[PDB]
Amino acid sequence: ETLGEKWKKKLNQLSRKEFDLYKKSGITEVDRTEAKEGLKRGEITHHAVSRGSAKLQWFVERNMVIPEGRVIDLGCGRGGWSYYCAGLKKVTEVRGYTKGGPGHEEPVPMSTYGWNIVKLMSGKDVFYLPPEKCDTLLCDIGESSPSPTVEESRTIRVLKMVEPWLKNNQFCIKVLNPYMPTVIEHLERLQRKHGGMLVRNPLSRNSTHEMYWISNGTGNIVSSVNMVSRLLLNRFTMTHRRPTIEKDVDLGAGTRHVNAEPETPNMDVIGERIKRIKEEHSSTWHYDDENPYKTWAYHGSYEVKATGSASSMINGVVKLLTKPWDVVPMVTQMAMTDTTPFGQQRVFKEKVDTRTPRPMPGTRKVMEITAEWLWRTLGRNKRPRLCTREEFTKKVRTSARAAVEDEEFWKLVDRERELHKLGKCGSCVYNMLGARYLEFEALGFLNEDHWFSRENSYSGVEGEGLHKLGYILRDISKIPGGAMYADDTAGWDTRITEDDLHNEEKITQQMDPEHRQLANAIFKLTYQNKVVKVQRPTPKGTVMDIISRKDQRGSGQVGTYGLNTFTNMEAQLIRQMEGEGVLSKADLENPHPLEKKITQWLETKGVERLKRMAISGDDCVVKPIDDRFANALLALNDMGKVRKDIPQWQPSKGWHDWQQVPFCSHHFHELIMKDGRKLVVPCRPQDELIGRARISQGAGWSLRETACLGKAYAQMWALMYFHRRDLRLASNAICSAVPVHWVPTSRTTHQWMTTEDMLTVWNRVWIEDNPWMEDKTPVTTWEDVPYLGKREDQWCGSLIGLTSRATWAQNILTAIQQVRSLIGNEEFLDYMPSMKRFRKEEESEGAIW
Ligand SMILES: Nc1ncnc2c1ncn2[C@@H]1O[C@H](CSCC[C@H](N)C(=O)O)[C@@H](O)[C@H]1O
Ligand SMILES: [Zn+2]
Ligand SMILES: [Zn+2]
Repeated sequence: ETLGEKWKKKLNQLSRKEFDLYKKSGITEVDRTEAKEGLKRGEITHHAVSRGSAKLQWFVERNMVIPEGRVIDLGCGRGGWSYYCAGLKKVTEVRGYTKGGPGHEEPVPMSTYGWNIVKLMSGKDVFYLPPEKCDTLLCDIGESSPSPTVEESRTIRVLKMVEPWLKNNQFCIKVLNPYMPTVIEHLERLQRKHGGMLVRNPLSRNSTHEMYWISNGTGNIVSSVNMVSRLLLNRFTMTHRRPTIEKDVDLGAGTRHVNAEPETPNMDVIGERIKRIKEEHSSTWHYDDENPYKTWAYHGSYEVKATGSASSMINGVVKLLTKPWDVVPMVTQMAMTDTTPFGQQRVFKEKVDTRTPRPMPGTRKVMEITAEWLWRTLGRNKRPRLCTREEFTKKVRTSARAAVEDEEFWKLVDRERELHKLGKCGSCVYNMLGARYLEFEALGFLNEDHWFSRENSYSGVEGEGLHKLGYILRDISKIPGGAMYADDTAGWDTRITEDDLHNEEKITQQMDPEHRQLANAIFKLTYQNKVVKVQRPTPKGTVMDIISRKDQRGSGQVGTYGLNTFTNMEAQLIRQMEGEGVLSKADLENPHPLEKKITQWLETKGVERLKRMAISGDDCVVKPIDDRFANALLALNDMGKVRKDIPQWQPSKGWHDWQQVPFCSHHFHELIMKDGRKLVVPCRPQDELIGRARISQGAGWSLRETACLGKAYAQMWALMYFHRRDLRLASNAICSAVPVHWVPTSRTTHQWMTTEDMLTVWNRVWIEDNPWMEDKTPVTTWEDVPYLGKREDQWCGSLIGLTSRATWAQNILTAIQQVRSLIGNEEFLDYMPSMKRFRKEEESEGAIW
């Protein structure tokens, strides 16, 4: 009797209760909550039809199987494997086959990225199908059964059927019952003939002993099978082991054309940079032929060491205080950020590795026209200038702070600067410093002189602040016209065309020859051409790939916020023209459109249209003259700026209430104080704020560093989200647990980064320095500081009314004392009497006994 047979007997003895717990015991699975809800509501993009997609992902990213050419998916079912293979590089065609009908899953039509090459066919029994020419053979067919003898026959029948399909090509077939003796005989027979290796997938549940025969690998079958049996028999002991949860795969959307997909880069610009990297790492420099890069130019690779973590460090301070939110899924999801080399490749493929189609000649014309009009308007007063070393140093001080004191660092800059003056680049490489200074030296004037301030840009909101954004949107709502629209763009930086960059290049026309020659270098050598390093796992280890592309946008740049704000202002303007009827479908296709009607529209109506918008980076809020703006989608899509989570040809939905308008990941409320005065406060789903608070940027932070981080978020809540009952209570709880004298430190210098009394700060922010507050009468206590409506608060994710929150908020005194005990004998202060409940529980309970 084999080892596998002993496992089956134990599996059958388990009750239905014991079976369900052991099934997902210690395994790995993906969060299908958002996916299943989406498919239920009829969402056709970004989603995977089943868990098979991520199940097949585990093999590909480890190079166990590399799907090439025609891909045949025997037993596609829902089509989990097919839609995933569609988004792969070396795949040219995907064909699916499933029996379907009653009792069997039917193929689910999707519009994910690469759907156009996917061909799913129902009513196909693979056992009666003659083999076809394919460079990749996939099979996930196998039905489990309590009797191992039954699984034995079902496994062998599949093996005999998938055999003629394998002709020195990539493959990945599912083996239902690998532990049966007669099955192994066939496996060993097929191993000597087609090679490969049998591998167990961690995403497979413990209820099945299924293993997958991959093409790329080697090893002993008999040993590997028994190791799986020993594992499943070992997991019988420990059952309550929580399954490792991972993020599901984003299959994106849109059609895929393999012919016009690859990248044709320029070399004489970036070649010097590549050469220096190659010579530095000439020890292990090589060219990986199986690179997954599609729309990016692959140059080479070299061996490195692993960098990054699968999970993020949890701020223990706030976690001990936000106990009721330990059961909330949304809060947990925000700490599941994967930064491992495996994750870097997963993130790259799903969002970074895409190509935006070249805009129509007519559209390219209007974009150029509006750009020159916009730059001339932005520079009506301010003149472009060169930033200084003194400015750079001052902002750095307010390691990295030690690198500026090193004189050798500044001389390296000069050597790189003179190259830029010669139209050459050598050391400017982006990662997933000296280059950043050179950009600041040229384009830093946009932020320092505040080019995108509302006083100068009419639409921009740079330097205003979060607490003033709400008042801005309220003023916009007063402007007559249609509803307020606010569409978010899916991956803005990945949708910047080459035409968009050339329009941003026109700013150099207002610069001095010595400034212009340096600025054009930054645009041409660092923006319109760039080299990025990115980690990638290989069967030999971790390597660093060198890629390049001549468009899109670098996330970590100096002019990231600026240029995105500029182009977005341009993008929304064109859409209004389409809405008003200025630009027609013919005009966008016409390479020679009359600029008379466009210029006249900009010279006359152009100013007011800018006053109807509030734009910050990719986020934008537009209140057009009418609701024709909603159906204006021809130009917005042709520019490559496709909206997120919505069909490309579906009219946008606007709001006539400014309180429901989303902007900068926030909505705003207008509440009424006890004195009758009105305030406009920022707001967002409560699970997000707590989710951000329970994470800690970086790892290996001491208790003090985590406590100082906690106090920062705490005072942030007390200043911005005071209107929330749960957050204000948590804020005072943290401040009570965190030592008073300890200075809050984190990656900021906002208005909550001080040691002053927050009450006095609140009066300075919302009363003193508030231009929308005519009555400067100060507020003497937090009890006069208004909350949201209980109905309003609960809808925003509050937990008020629940037993868990009720138990917490009243037993908060214990958790605070617990934190204080861990810190030690230091000086604290009770922030709980700041609110009414504990103040009445101190004037009563205190005076009684
Ligand atoms: N004889 C047969 N011929 C073709 N398909 C069959 C078959 N017997 C079963 N199937 C199909 O095989 C599929 C196995 S489940 C497929 C899951 C797939 N990998 C995904 O990720 O969606 C079932 O959907 C079943 O309908
Ligand atoms: Zn350079
Ligand atoms: Zn709200």
